[PDB]
Amino acid sequence: NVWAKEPVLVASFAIAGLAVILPTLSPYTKYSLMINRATPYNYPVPLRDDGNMPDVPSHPQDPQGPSLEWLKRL
Amino acid sequence: PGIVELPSLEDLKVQEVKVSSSVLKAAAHHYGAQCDKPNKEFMLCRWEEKDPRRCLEEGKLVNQCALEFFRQIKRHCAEPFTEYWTCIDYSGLQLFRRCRKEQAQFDKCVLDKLGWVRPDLGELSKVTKVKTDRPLPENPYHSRARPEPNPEVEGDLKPARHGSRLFFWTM
Amino acid sequence: MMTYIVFILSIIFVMGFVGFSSKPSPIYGGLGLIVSGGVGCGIVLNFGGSFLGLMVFLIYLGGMMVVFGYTTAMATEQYPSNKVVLGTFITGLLMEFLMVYYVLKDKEVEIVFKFNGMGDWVIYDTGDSGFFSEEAMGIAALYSYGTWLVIVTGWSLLIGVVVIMEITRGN
Amino acid sequence: LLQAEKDRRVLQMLRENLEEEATIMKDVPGWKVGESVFHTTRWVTPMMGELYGLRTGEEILSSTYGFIWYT
Amino acid sequence: PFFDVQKKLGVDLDHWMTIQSAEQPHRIPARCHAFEKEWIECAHGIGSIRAEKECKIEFEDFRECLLRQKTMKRLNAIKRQRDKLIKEGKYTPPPHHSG
Amino acid sequence: MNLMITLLTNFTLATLLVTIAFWLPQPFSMKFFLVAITFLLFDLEIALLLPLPWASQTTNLNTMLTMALLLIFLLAVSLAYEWTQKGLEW
Amino acid sequence: MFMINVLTLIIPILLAVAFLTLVERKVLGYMQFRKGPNVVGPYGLLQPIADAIKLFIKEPLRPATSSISMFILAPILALTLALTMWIPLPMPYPLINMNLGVLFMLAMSSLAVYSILWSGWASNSKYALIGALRAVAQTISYEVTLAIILLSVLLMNGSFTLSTLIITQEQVWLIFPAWPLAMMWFISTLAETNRAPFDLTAGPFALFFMAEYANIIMMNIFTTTLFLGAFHNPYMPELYTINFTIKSLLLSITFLWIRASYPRFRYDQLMHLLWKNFLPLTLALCMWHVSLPILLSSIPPQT
Amino acid sequence: MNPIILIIILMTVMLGTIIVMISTHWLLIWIGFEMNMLAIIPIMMKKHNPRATEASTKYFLTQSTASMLLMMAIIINLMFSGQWTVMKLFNPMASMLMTMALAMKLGMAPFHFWVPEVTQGIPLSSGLILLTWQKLAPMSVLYQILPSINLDLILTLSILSITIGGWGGLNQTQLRKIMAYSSIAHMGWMTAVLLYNPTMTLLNLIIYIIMTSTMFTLFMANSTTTTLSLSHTWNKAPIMTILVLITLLSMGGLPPLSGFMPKWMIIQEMTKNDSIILPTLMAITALLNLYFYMRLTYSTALTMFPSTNNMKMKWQFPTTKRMTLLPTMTVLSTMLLPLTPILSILE
Amino acid sequence: MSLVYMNIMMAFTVSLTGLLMYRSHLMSSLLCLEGMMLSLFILATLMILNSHFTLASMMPIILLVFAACEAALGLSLLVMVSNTYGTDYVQNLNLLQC
Amino acid sequence: AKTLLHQYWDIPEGTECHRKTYAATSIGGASGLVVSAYSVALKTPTSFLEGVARTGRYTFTAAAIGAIFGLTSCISAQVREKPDDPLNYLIGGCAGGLTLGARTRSYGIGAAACAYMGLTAALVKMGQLEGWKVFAEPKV
Repeated sequence: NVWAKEPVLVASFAIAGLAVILPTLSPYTKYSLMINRATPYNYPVPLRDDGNMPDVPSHPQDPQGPSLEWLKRL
Repeated sequence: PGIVELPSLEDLKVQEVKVSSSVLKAAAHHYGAQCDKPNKEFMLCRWEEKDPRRCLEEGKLVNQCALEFFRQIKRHCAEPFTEYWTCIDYSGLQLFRRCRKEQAQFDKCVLDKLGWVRPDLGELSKVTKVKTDRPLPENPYHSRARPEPNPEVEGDLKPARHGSRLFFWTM
Repeated sequence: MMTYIVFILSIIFVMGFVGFSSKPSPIYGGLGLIVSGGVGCGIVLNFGGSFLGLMVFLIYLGGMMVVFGYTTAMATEQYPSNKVVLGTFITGLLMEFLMVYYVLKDKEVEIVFKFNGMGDWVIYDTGDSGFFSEEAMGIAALYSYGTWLVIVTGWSLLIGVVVIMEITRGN
Repeated sequence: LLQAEKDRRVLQMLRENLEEEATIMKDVPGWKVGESVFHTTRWVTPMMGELYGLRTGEEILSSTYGFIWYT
Repeated sequence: PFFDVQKKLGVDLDHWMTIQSAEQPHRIPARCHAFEKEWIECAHGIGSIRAEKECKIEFEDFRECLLRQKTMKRLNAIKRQRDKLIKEGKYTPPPHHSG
Repeated sequence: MNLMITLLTNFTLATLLVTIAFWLPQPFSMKFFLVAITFLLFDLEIALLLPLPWASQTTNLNTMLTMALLLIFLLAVSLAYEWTQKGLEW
Repeated sequence: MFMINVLTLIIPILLAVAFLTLVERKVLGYMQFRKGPNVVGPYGLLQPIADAIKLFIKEPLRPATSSISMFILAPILALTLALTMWIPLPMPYPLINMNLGVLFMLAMSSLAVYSILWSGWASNSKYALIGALRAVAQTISYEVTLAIILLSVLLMNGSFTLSTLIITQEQVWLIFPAWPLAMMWFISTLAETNRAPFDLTAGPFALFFMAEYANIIMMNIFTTTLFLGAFHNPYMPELYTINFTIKSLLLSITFLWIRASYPRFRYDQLMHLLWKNFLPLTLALCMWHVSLPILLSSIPPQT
Repeated sequence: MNPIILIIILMTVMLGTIIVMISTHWLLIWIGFEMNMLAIIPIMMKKHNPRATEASTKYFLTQSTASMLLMMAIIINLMFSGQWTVMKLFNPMASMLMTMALAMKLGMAPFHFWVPEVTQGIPLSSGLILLTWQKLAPMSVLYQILPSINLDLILTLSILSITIGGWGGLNQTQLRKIMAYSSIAHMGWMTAVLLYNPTMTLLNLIIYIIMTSTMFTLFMANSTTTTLSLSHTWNKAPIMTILVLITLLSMGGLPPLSGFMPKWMIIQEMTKNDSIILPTLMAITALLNLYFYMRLTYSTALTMFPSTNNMKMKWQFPTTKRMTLLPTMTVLSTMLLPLTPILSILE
Repeated sequence: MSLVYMNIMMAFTVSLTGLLMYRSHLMSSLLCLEGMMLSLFILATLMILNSHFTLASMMPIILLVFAACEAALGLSLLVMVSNTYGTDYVQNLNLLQC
Repeated sequence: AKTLLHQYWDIPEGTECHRKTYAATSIGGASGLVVSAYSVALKTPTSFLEGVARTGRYTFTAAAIGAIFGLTSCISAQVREKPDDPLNYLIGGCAGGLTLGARTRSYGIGAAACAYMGLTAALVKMGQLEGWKVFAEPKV
């Protein structure tokens, strides 16, 4: 109906509507936020030892803290 | 106002680890894995007490840990470490994907003869507890007390004493 | 080719501002403002200097004096030096060299300030690990935290569009 | 490692500059020898004219404006 | 009239832009961070007249942090006296890498 | 000052070219003005838009997506407004 | 060694432009049924050398201008832009590694708009002013669109550094994640260099001509760099230099070949065309290239 | 003009003034003043005479150099103790430049030359909205930035504003120039009490905005630009005459009438400070700025000028002009004497 | 004190006097207003670069874009003045007298 | 301006004479330069030499008014020898009014300026004598 008169307008509105709506439905924006968060620009500053913390491991080989393992599995 | 207290040159003379910088980058992961364990004490000393000329003895200690690490990596395997850092050296800004197979060769060398599994991603992260000897300080900003608090006016109000207390129209 | 080069470019900047504050023909004024903006770009790139002077170079020296010369072309003609313009240029150069001499061979010349007279290598960072050329991530933060600011900025520019079409005979 | 090297280097420049001040200004009246201008006795980072000052050209031009117009 | 819609609706639309020592995107400080923290905590809940005439010490300390006025004055006096004694010619200076 | 050295060499070699090229042989319309300020205001909104690839790396991405789409959508509103109100026609 | 780099970059541009004149004349000749220039020497190379030196010999028309210093000042600006504007474009290792160079590209194109306007003012009387004013308008009509498309095509690349571009175009060419955006970009490069199908209908015509054809070679070099390029092996970069020069040659031939066979546009048709056809579509491609990398979970590693 | 476009531009004027009010950042104050300018320019040139063209040109040049001098003062404020807080300034020079920029922006006797010229060649709706909002918006900023101002600045500007807004007005017979001179005089009054108790200044702002709304509403009710037209509107309607009487004398400020309360309370909280010769000089000039009101009254309602016919024709047709809100603002503008203790409604 | 600030403020005041006094054309006056604009741009930008005041670096680009659209409104007014007269002179404005 | 009014009132009254009249001439020259600056800013005298003539006329008239003002202040201080009564500056203001009428060459202008300047100069001495503040408390 309008596809014959101004076709570049209709194509622009279609791709604009998907560029607005399409970021809602996603299994990937959570991955976007995780990858964008997990990049250390600054130095990871240590902390004073004992406020009686049964967490936060001392050797960086110890997997007690939250590591990243979804990276190497894409 | 007051004089500064700057320390002596005879305390400010420790031999540096006078390596070049590209090889220092090329050996950095296993430098962070085995050594750099007592320098988080140094860095915590620095971030708590922001005074270089106060936490320099741990600077001497990280200097000797780095020098001992480089002695250990020099006298044993690898000599292919030399080929590895000159492989990573001349490729502009250093992408680690530039020289990967000789990184694997050096890793197999150190793994077979000495150990030191490579610190994985992202294990040079993950904010970390560490214990020290000296206790944490008070007032790291050398500052006076707060001068005068404001006495707050508190309590339920009585009604207005004689209206506006303007010229007239009382009540 | 020496240390006081930001100072020298500041002097050529004041030279340009005098050169079109002498009120010439407006195409000579636009030429002088392009020269002044180019050397101001040189100054702000010399203070390091990543993005902002290359940003003003597109806008004023990329799309504002173009429109000024465009409007000088369509509106005025200036169809064919004078003692007034040349006299103002000589008095401006007199003020320039007078201030430069009385600062350079003294401590300070003050309107109401205290201008320490030496080269402006002071003050600067002591070679810290900036790693992102601070202004870059600064203006990168203009979208995350900048909720209200870009909303009222875009709304002001949209209203500027409807203003221009109405005044130039809407619709 | 770089932080420790930088700390030792800037304390070295401070000690050198204050010894050179205490030699060179022994004739002017007044002139307390090494008093920081600030009131609060805290370590402040100097203004890069106290680290790279009185060096005459080479290292200061490669130091302050070296990276700014290096490439 | 300075209204308080900013505090009543609660959304801090502008308080991040306002001072230094806010949440920078990469957590880097400014040049005079600690001086600002001490001056702001000195003049926080104070009646802005005895705040004017009691925190003046740290205020002038912060001003000469931010502009480094007397520090450059002292450095210029050092270089002028150095210039007049090198014009005198005593001890051609080994402050440039030499002894 | 090394790209200033390149700038000086280009300018001096070009002046050598021009001086060898010269000393060896010896009303209006309103519709022009709409395009000018149209370019000006849209180029200013481009000046707003262009630091967007600096900004993609932050931990608050939903607001940046929303306000970036708001800025381009406003630019589209301005263009469609002058399009519907016979702004650039002949 | 730095001024030696300067000489090896800015001396061969004159040879490049004059041999481009013979290349485009021979290409148009074989698009037609023509040979020539081939009578003058072997295949006509000293014939562009000869007409360049003839036009330097041939006596100028005496001015008959106004503001002789401004008549000096415009073509010197055009040719010094054409000289200064090959610096960060990487033939394999570029001349100055910059933090940002593409905004510098667009700003220098805006300075070329200034040079066209100043030549049109300082040239002659009213009709030359009107024609050059419309030419400035149809040149300024596209630094909206080309800069917008540049922003969209390197939003997939994070940084302005252009060496991250020459890295991250290794796997597939960037012509594939944006074909219509690149095609509209190439139309805008025809508009920036101002050839047919975009109309035109004085002195020095040699320097005007020089600035235009160096602008053409510059825009096609930046076309080849911006969209494609094969793998770069260090300690043998002559491979990348050869492949770069070959694809820039092929796209310059395609550029002149698109000039060769189409009529010029009507001026109001050109403005109507640009605004009401390219500009909503460039905005739509911008917003879709904004909304895509948050959906592929791949923002570029902006160093 | 389109009504959608006009309602949107009114919304932008509202938005710019609220951004001037609420924002603790200096940049947003400057943006609010600028957006106020950019929106208020097409409120002028609502017709297409060259009168509005020259008027909006003069207004734009003075308005723009005021905005840029304000930005100069703010960048000097950050040259000194550097933060974007609306507070005490840190420079007599920056405060000096800021008060001069807000005096250019506001309307003040060394910088008042644009006001009668810009009000001569504009429709009355545009003049009403520019007078109300452009005398409203900088007063919030001055109310904020009072504690760091040299009083010589404000007081010389105030005294000179009251005496020049008085001495202009005796020779001008255009209604718009009379209202503009009255505006310069009242802004001098509202500037004078700023460093003493600004509750008086904002209450006087409320009163003067109500007065200006009543004045330009009573001149919207009849397309009049000269006093001869006011005599013809005496002939065609009698209630307009007594309202011109009461409202012009309320501009005059007599004690039974509401315009005396802004003068009187100012003299109260001015003479609890020990300056006395300055109140009596200001109030003698308040006696001065009443004569052009008085001859305006004598033209309209208390003498009877000869009238042209076709008012004979006009008597058939009703007075079917719409009024925005006339009677509420009228009796609020005249009968607000015995509500003296509504001073405390403000702070 | 960074002595460059002295010459930049001096150049600001020179641009301000050039904005105020002008005899022939309004275009040169608006262009010197643009120069004054650029002066404030440059001074604020040098301060924000020197002080490492890194978060609120919105100022140079936002002051730029806003005062540029101010200049756009000024160009529209000057085109209207040149429309309603033969020229755009400072004179021929002797209607609407004070 | 500030320094010359401060040095005017710092001299006692008192006979430390003709320093006071020199200060009064500086007062008159400054005020005449003020009025001449506004006049050349609002007239276009056409030509420039006519403008310099107008500035010289205004400055010399104001300097002469201040001069004869300070001179008869000094003479009243020498003759009456009472440092408190404002009748001396009443004489001073009427003398300044007669000099203004002489340098405009009229009668009623001089008489009205005699009255106004006499009352205002008497008020100046009187308010300095009791102590009436310059422009402000500015406190409460």
